[PDB]
Amino acid sequence: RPRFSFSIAAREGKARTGTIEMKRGVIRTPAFMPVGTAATVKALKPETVRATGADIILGNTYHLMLRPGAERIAKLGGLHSFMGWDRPILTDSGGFQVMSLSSLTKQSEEGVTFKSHLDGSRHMLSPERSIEIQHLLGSDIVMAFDEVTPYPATPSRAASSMERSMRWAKRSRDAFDSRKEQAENAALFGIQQGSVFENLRQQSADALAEIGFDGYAVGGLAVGEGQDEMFRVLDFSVPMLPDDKPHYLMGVGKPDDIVGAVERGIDMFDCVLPTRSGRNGQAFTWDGPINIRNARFSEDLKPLDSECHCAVCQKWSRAYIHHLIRAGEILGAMLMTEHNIAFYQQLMQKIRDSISEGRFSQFAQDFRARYFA
Amino acid sequence: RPRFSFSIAAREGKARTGTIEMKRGVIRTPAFMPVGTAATVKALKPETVRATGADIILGNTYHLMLRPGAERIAKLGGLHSFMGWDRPILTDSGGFQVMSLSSLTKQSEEGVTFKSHLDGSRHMLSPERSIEIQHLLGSDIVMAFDEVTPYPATPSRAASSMERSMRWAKRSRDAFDSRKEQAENAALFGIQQGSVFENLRQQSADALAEIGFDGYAVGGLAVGEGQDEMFRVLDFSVPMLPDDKPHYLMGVGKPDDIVGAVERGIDMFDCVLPTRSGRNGQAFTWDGPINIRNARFSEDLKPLDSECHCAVCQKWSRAYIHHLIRAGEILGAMLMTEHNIAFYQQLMQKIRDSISEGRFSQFAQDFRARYFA
Ligand SMILES: [Zn+2]
Ligand SMILES: [Zn+2]
Repeated sequence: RPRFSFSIAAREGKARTGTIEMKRGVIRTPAFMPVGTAATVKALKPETVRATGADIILGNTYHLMLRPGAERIAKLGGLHSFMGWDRPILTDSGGFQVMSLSSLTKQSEEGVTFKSHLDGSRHMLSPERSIEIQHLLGSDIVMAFDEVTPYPATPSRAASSMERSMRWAKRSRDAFDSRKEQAENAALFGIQQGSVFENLRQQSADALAEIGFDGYAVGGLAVGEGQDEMFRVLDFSVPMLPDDKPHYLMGVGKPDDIVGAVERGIDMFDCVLPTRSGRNGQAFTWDGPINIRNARFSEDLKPLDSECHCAVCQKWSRAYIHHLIRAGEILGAMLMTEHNIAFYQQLMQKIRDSISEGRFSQFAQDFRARYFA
Repeated sequence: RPRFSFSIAAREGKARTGTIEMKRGVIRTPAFMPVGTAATVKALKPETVRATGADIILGNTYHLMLRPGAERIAKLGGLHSFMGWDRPILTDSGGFQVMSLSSLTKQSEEGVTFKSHLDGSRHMLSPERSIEIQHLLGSDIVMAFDEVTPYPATPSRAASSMERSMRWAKRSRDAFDSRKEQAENAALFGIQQGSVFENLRQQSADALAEIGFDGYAVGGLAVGEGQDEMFRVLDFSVPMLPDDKPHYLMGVGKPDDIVGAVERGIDMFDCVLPTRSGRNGQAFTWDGPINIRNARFSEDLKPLDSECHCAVCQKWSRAYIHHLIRAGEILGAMLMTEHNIAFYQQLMQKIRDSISEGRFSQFAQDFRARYFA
């Protein structure tokens, strides 16, 4: 396999299906990437992650740099060896979680300094250091380091942050290219910014295309804007990106968000399963989500979902999983996570097949009618 | 297979190796039984429990009767179906955990009433109700309901509790026998009491043998007495039990306790892996236990144990597991538990093979020399 090759096999409207070939494996698109935080996809062995259908996982740079540490992971042979996942890994830049999780942040044109939320130790990220950390981890797809644009953002502030992000995209490009081993074996994605503003999204797309990346993320969404607005921004934003490279919608999302985003030209997705306020009991089904903690499931012998081919739905009942989650048992988290990630992969497979067969628009309609019945 | 058949294939001193055949499967002895609390062996799918080598698991009646409930489990098809373990299950009587975990206990000749530690709901156990609950769960090996003798115990109090336990053993026997489905498909074990007193242990053995059981547990140990005293009590207590039935040492124990107990005629074991005060990081190795949380393991690329054939030792390093446990990750608990239970099964296999080959005494010496080096 080559370092990086994206091929589009079939199209329907703005939707595409195809493959990304990389040294560590082939990624089928549209793709969902399970999120590994601190070098683990929560409650799953890597072989189980693979069994669900995942071709690639995401690793969180911010968490990894804090624990166990990037240099340590490099000394130990890299993230793949460390956690036992031998297929592609995309690493984020760490910037988002610095803003959301850390304290005492000091931002500048050079980067950001911050205090760890674990022990208040002082750390730093910059375009150069982020790229270096992702190299030390042995990442296959490296994300350019950008500046977080909060939602909502004024036009001036959105513009300033986008402009800084584009300067940082060039710095990221140069850092990546100057490191021979990384340039020859990994890929680099740029991130479009500009908040909800069409003119800024266009300037950002133009800047990224001029620099040139292996793929293009739509950044700055999934931060509270709501689906209608997100879809509105995608409507104009995705066509601005180079057609012949993958389009990655960072942090998205719910099944219906994924379907609509694919309808708008997105090829790659990631998100973390909810846990707060009993949401860890949320199971996806083709008839919409259910919360397995609900008392109505206490004697329900049916599987989580009636069609799902996952091992959890083959072997255990709603009643059992209800009990485990209510009891706070680790096996509850294991089974819920395996089923939910398997559900997402089955959704992606149905999306890929429907685009390949020129019936994706019909699939989207059928999906929504049932999911929201 | 028959309802119950214990066959001794080989002996060395007081040690025995053989098989218990039951309807749901064959149990190799000496046997270690992983403990399932609330219908799960912590952090392991049943297929993983089986993969480690376990032939039988233990279920905790006290926990099951509180959550999800015995009647509910029966309605749902029994414990085996509920949790997805199709091999034999031994259930305890629930009595021990009533005393250790519940509150507002009221004890009498009839049984015990108590308040749940989960919600303060009021519950009851008696010889009859304990046997009934174990039936509702669909237990393969049913434990007679006895009265807990605390350590230390005065001779008078030890005698009184032992005498009550023997009356309750007869009540348990009769309850079990009066239920046709249970009598024909399950087995019933009696529990010897008498604390550290030889005369009481003898009276208890005689009473149990007169009633007649499928197996005999040595109760009242692993409650703070220390290994020397436990071994001293086993020295005189085990020979009092019928030779031709299994001997079950409840709640034991550490690897070295198991070896010494087999040397003294014990065939079956169970215990729960420690978790308190960082003990969840305790991994067994042939060179003694280690605590994986220790900083010295942070860059150690070796497996938990150098000889262990378990999947964890095949695939991940000490450094990785150190990180997971320090980070509080669920996968840490998964991997540690799988390795530790696999280690116990490998110990049992080495015990069985050495007895079969008439070299168990040598094995015990070699084991201790290395484990305590
Ligand atoms: Zn099905
Ligand atoms: Zn080995």
